[PDB]
Amino acid sequence: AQRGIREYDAKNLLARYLPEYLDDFSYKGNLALVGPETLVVKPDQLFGLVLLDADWEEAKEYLNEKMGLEVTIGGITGRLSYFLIEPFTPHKEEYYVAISSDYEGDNIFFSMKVISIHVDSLEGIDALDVGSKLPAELGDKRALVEEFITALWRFYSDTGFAYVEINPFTFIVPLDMVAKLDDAEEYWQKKRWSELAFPEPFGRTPSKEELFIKEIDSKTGASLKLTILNPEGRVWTMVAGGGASVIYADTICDLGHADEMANYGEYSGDPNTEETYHYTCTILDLMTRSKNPNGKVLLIGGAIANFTDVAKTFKGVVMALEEYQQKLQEADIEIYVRRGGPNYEQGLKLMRDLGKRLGVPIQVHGPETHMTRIVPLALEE
Amino acid sequence: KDYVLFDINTKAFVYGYQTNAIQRMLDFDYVCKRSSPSISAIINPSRAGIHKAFWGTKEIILPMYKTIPLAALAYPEADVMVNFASHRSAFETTMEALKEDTIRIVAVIAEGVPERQSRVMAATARKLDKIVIGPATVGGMTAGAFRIGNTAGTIENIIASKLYRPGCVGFVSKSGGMLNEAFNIISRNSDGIYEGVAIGGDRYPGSNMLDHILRYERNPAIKMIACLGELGGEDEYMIIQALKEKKITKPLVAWVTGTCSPYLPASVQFGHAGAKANTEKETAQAKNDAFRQAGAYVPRSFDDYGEMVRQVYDMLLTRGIVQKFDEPEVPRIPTDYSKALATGDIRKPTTFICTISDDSGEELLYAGKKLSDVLDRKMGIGGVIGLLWFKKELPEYAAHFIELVIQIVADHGPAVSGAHNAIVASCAGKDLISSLCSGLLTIGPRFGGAIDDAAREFKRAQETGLAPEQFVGEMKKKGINIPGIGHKIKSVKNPDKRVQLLISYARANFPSTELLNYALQVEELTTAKKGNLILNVDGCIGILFIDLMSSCGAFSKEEIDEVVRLGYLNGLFALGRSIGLIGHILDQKRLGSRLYRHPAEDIAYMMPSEEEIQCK
Amino acid sequence: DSGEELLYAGKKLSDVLDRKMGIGGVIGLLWFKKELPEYAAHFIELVIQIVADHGPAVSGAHNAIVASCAGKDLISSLCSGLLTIGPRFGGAIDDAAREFKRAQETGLAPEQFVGEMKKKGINIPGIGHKIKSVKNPDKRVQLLISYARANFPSTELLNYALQVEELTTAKKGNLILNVDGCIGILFIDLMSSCGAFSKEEIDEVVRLGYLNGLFALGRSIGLIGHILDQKRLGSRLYRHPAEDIAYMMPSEEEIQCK
Amino acid sequence: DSGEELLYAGKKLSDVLDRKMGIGGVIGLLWFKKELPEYAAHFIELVIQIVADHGPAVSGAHNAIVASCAGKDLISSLCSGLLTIGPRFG
Amino acid sequence: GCIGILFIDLMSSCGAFSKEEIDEVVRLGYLNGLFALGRSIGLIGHILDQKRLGSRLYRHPAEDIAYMMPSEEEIQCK
Ligand SMILES: CC(C)(COP(=O)(O)OP(=O)(O)OC[C@H]1O[C@@H](n2cnc3c(N)ncnc32)[C@H](O)[C@@H]1OP(=O)(O)O)[C@@H](O)C(=O)NCCC(=O)NCCS
Ligand SMILES: CC(C)(COP(=O)(O)OP(=O)(O)OC[C@H]1O[C@@H](n2cnc3c(N)ncnc32)[C@H](O)[C@@H]1OP(=O)(O)O)[C@@H](O)C(=O)NCCC(=O)NCCS
Ligand code: NA
Repeated sequence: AQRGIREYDAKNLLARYLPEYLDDFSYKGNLALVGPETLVVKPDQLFGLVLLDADWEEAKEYLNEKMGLEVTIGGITGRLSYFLIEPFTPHKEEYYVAISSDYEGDNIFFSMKVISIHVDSLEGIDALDVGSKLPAELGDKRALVEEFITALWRFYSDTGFAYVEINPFTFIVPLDMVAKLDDAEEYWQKKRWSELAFPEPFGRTPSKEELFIKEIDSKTGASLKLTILNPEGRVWTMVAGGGASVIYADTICDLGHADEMANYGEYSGDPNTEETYHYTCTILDLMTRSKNPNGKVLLIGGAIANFTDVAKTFKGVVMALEEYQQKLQEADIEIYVRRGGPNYEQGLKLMRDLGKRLGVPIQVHGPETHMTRIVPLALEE
Repeated sequence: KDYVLFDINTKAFVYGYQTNAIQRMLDFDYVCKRSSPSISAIINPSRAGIHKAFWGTKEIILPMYKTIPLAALAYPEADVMVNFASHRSAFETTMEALKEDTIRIVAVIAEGVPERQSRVMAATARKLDKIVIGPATVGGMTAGAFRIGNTAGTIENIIASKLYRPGCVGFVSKSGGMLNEAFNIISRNSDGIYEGVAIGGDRYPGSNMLDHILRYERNPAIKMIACLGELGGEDEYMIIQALKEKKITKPLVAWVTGTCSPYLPASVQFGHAGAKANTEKETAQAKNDAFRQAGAYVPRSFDDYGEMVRQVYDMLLTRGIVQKFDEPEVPRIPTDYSKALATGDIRKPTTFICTISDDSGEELLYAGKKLSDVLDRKMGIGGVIGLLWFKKELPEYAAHFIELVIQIVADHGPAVSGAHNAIVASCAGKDLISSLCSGLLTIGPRFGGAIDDAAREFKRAQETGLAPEQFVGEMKKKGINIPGIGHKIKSVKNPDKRVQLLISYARANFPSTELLNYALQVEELTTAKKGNLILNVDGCIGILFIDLMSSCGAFSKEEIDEVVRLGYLNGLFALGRSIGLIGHILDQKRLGSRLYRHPAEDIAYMMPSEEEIQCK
Repeated sequence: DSGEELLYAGKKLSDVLDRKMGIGGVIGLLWFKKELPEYAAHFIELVIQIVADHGPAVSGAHNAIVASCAGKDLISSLCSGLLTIGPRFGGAIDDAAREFKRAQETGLAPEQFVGEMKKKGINIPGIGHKIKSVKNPDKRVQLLISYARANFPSTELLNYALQVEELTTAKKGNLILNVDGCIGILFIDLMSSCGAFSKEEIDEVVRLGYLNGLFALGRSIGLIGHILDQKRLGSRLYRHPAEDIAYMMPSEEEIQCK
Repeated sequence: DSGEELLYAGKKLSDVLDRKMGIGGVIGLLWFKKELPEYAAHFIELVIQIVADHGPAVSGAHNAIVASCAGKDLISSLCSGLLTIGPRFG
Repeated sequence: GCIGILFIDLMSSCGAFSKEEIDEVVRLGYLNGLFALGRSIGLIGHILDQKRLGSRLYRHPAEDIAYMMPSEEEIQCK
């Protein structure tokens, strides 16, 4: 996935690794990040509020006044926590540069309305002469920007970026930065990404449970993904596969239960018993914290698997359900299962034998039942 | 033909030792009545050799190569590579396969491949007129002809979805799991798929959905196209533009998943790396609407997908575009043994019983006791032997006695039979293990076995009530030296320290030393003849071990007799003397000792005569 | 054994036992010609207990059981089992000591060692387990690592192996430092902690297979245990089931000489 | 040994013996999976006779004698001797 | 020397073995097996001979061994 990074992190990467392809003396690493537990001062919470030309005494005045401030951005009401402090660069000119990728290569965008430069995947930047640039004002300042955007592409290409935007820049100094890293690049970027961590989107607070699942997902080729949408939500899901989990969410929203949808999750790529056990323990934990009047619903669905072993995965699911037996009865939880795939009959047998001793309703289905039929069966009845 | 990806003559390499995936491919070839397996070779980066798998109920051999160029040179007919390398190796291996002149298609299974690497693979593929299916896919299949690895799961599922014969539907999805659900949906609402491909859920695939849709448009066998997309990216807009430009004339069923997204936060990244709508155009709603407006057959929701497929298939039947097929013979493969056993379908008798240890569970057990409990309780080596050999939790004096015996018998110099043989084997340049066994194999009635004889003879005399004098007398009459009695240099005035250390410990710590009390009465009688007729080390071990067992209280007379008969005592000598044997072997290795040859003058050659060797 | 009293590396046996040197101390004298410190002698005794047995299914125990079922005496049956000890059964101990020592000596960063081994197509000896993982550890390993961490003066090669392990478990959770790896690596650390062994002396210990000897000594306990167990049970002669063998005879043409 | 008759490299035992393949021929089948020519099978049998023994003083014979003198059975004593066969003896 | 060399010649005379096949035969120790099988005869012979003679337990003579114990200082850990 593409993960957005703080302007602090992007500018730190730039001032460190860009003076390797270019003679980038023009930019220094003069950056300071202010968090909840820690001149130009602006929020660094992945936005689109900026305090320009101020003293440090005036900067501490803005910080204390805006720290913890309740603000609505994108319909989301969250508190202001992260801010960037950097030197004020007095400028006249204002140029834009952005690197994004398409199916045929990378596209460089430049403006002073916008010119586009396509860099082929196999040919690279060396195969390109920049006569495609804007001549209008780029006279004395054309060979320098040609050289800089050439270096920026090399920086984009070698540092595993999925998106970079300098909007704007002046003389060669970056003023505002927006960046996304392809998180799949992690293994190849251990040294360049050393000083950074991916931030949570504005409004959202980090989840100990979500980070625990992300931790399991990192030590396997299999997929274990969990996103809490509503902790107080009635409808909980443990769906196998990326494709199917989206479809189960579509059906719940289509029945008008978008609000009750407690989470978006996914497991696939044949995870072992231990991995599925820890995942199921996490989901069960979160759904047994609060007691709801009309109870709670757990949908253990998925398509007919190609290689994910239903016996091994459901053995992990059964083990967690056995452990949460008291908390399951007390929270009025109803379990609905629909599964197909390798050794499914053995897996459904485990779930049927469990429902006959646990003391909670467990409705068990196979490939004969339509994939998403357990959704209306649980939400309409 | 260019539009054909795989046929019944397709030969492939499976990169990565994926035994289940290999078996799945072969099982499909078998149920499809293929003449030959779809796999020419396996590429195993750790090892070259052979792999055995089934062809129905018949076992076959597949060759196994360390590298892609070596396999390609041996099997040039194989034009497909099924790549099971991890996301850390997927690029290098796919790129190497694409550089091979004989390979045309690479299916990349790995999830978590960088977007740049996928872009470079896709571009490399397009430049060389090759195909990359994936990354992050199961693959796809041509019904009744070829399957990519695990595509379409179990043989039961292949049979239930009738994938052993082609239909008229050309299917393409992003999702691997949904490709299998789609196979089931389509078989129930039409004549089934002809071919199905999952391009993967990555933002930058090796091949886009349209690449496959265009192949289906050229294929005469396919009369119907069906696809299942998702939110994020503009891939589906290649299809809608091709549909608008009349590049797709065959009826196309289309559904884009991710209708949930506008109801939830804009920050939500879904399962697949590419499943996140950055713009409004990238949403499932904008995609399904543009599909409807382009002339595709779009259902109300995923629930109605099959219904849409049924409607389009029926339309082809009315117009006579599709001809009615007769259902071919339903194929059959026996259940795998491991499945039958795991489900409890069968019961299988065990060949062996084991009562001393269990490595099956969460933790290793020694006589039913967890190893962590053995070590947390400081049971020691003697305690471990107590569990593994006697199936007892021995008292502290018994476990320490076992450890004392081991130290005492550890070595007796290089001259004794065992050490001597190990030294000769070590001097011959043999490894430690061979040299050790060469020495251990001398342990028996004359070297080490006086221990078991002293336990047996003394126990019998003392049990049957024989007075020490009567036992000494009886043995003399039979002409049998008392085992455990006698020494070459040591005597009453000059005792063997090994004996003294053992007798003193037993006298001080054993609850009972009844057989030792008897042996000392016997010893008074033998030393009254010759001073060197002392109770030796071997006698001491055998006798005190009977006393240890009598002191434990948990052994009956019979149990004790069994211990003597089975040679537990030879084992204790073997265990302890292996220390000195290993020591001697290592010592000759440190010294760089040469091959031994026994001196010629130490041998009296006494050849028989010509007359003596004759047969009458 | 020539004199008034038996000597182990020049020390009188009565002094070995009066000083409670133990089995580990006796091995220290007879194998390394050293009076080992208490933590080293106890470590040797811990390894022996840990490797004493691993159930009846492994090569060594399996062969000893078959020889016992054939009515063979204890000694023959023991050697039948001991003779399987080598590069695949027991020898990952000596390989883990050799490979980890070389990487850490030659200065290779853990990442470079992991990378080099992958390029050569060689699995790292002492790395990997079938069921145990980071979330579910092998107790045998944990018992050995915990003791070394608590009692060894130095654990430099263990510190390196744990850096290697962080990298292998980042690929697959079951790529943990196994028991064989643990013994080999900690034994180099024990020798470095003693201080009386040079780099060469340590290399000699790895090359001569002292570590195979320690495995052989400790696993003989469980081998003897299995042999006696089949004798108590009155077990019958074993014959391998016919259906577990694929008979693939060459053809008349294949056996011809040209 | 699964069938009606024991096979050595696919050849029935009765055919091996009716054809007088000899010990050299049996080794040809069981070790090289070959029906060896007469000179090759006789060479194998000649080598066996030539290496049968080299007196009691050599490592193998010496170890086998020591084990026998220790009262060990034939099989244990034999393996005690055979386990010296390696880089310097043989 | 004679056995190893003539065995390569025998294999080259058969014609059914390639250069690789011959290298494998040398590598796998087929020749150690031939020596083991033949020398088993004389090994069994000598074992039986000692049994017929009623030979006693062997102990290597003490004077054929040079005992060179390390000193107290040599066995110390530091
Ligand atoms: C792709 C897949 C087949 C890879 O198999 P795997 O079990 O993860 O692992 P591998 O066999 O490749 O081994 C993992 C690594 O451990 C290494 N390793 C193994 N044993 C080792 C040892 N003892 N010491 C060191 N390294 C070792 C291997 O060399 C390999 O290294 P690499 O990743 O750098 O090449 C598997 O992860 C999978 O099935 N993933 C699912 C993909 C998916 O969901 N796709 C979409 C379907 S729609
Ligand atoms: C007569 C002599 C040859 C006897 O030999 P020996 O060394 O004393 O002893 P033996 O070989 O007979 O053995 C002594 C006893 O120990 C017994 N014995 C030996 N090993 C034994 C064992 N392991 N357990 C039990 N008994 C054992 C023998 O059976 C024998 O018993 P016995 O005396 O009741 O028959 C010897 O004592 C001698 O030379 N004496 C000198 C006589 C003399 O001075 N004569 C005048 C010269 S002018
Ligand atoms: Na993962």
